[PDB]
Amino acid sequence: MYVKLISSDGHEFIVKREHALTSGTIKAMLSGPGQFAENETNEVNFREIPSHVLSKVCMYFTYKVRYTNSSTEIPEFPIAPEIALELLMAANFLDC
Amino acid sequence: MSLKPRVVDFDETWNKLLTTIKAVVMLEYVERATWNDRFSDIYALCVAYPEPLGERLYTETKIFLENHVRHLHKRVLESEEQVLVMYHRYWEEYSKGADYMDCLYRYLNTQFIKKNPLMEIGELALDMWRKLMVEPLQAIL
Amino acid sequence: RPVLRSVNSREPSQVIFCNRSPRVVLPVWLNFDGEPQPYPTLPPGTGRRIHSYRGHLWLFRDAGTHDGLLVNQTELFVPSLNVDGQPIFANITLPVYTLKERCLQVVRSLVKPENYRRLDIVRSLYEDLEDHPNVQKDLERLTQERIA
Amino acid sequence: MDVFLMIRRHKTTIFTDAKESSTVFELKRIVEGILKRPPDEQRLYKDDQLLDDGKTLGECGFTSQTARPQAPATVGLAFRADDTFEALCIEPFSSPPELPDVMK
Repeated sequence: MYVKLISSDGHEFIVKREHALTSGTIKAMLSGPGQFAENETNEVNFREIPSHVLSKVCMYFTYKVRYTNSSTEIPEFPIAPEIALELLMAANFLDC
Repeated sequence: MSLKPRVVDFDETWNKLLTTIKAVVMLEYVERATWNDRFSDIYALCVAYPEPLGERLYTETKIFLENHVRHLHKRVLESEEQVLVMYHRYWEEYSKGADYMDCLYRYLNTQFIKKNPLMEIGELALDMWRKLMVEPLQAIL
Repeated sequence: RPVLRSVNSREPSQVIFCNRSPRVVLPVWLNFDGEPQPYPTLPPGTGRRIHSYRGHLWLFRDAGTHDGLLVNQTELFVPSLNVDGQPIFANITLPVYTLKERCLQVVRSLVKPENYRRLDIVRSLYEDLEDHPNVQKDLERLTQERIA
Repeated sequence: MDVFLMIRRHKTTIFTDAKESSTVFELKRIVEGILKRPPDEQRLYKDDQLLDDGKTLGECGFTSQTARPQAPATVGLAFRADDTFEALCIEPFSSPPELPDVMK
């Protein structure tokens, strides 16, 4: 049902598992290895991503799930300039 | 640490990665925490300066598969009154293994073999086994 | 003789372009020789009447950045014959960009190209940034997808 | 109709969605399902305001127009304890560096 993503500074983000799978990297992390991925112990620790970046990543997951395959007018995804670089690196790393 | 390109010591890392890799090919246990960290290692390796250790990680992985598929060739070489069935068990094994590696090496796959005859980690595994099969395809007289 | 080009089907089709996106949209018509031709741009809350033809090809982009846009959920729009005199709609929408592609858009919009390499980001991303959206490249891609 | 939220307490954040028409108590149920603490031990807030169990999210000020997927509205959370009631504390996220000259 839900997965917990840990940022580098210790923040915990609990997001719907299906949303977190938007990330190919996260899909791959829990693909593994691949046994007992059902021991009820599902969490990921990102020791390279700060909470101000993981929070946006999660907002992107929610945005992504909501507007794909929706015929509603799709809005622009906002990225503040001072996080653009960190988000680009996180997006690259997480493959999403 | 950080996502930016870091100064990173190769062999310190390719060792721990190696332990995990050989674990993964033979389907032995990998604790998920270290699995996560192995992802973070193949990243740091791929982005590191002065020169990116992408290619070096590729070739170390390739030698690893050569030794392992040739070793499978020698372990199934011991008849045990059981070629094929041994061959089969080992191929089931080695295949799910190659899948899990293809997972683990994802970043090397997506971002490095865009450069290019190089092939994806999984596919590579398969070619190595196609020399384990090309060898008994010949020994079929 | 090119693959992606309009056929001069002398059969008229009434179309209304509807920009349901937040970008200024630049409509592009592929003529009979597959060369992309620009047309007047459209603001984000506007529509426009067009006299096209059955079998003509159209694609749409961000007027200022050349970012890809969708028309009726796809890359290309091809007018078909009108049913019951109802004009055929061409809905331009934003697509849901990958997070990485979206970040590349923001960063390209903020840094001059001659400075991409001065940014403190992973080496590999420099190439990605320099690979700005391009209609010709899309045409080559679409031609490949088309045949296979 | 949907409002998108991030429910936060002590360096913890839950991303979830809900109907503008749903009540506060139901949100406490979502939280109970995720963090395993009953509603009678939860206090939810919007800008230091204690949210009443019986009010709908719309009645509380949440609107699909403000709580969007890509820019969720924040909901504060506090827990009751051993004969006592906790003081709300939401640890702030990290900060980005100074914007580099080339982006200026």
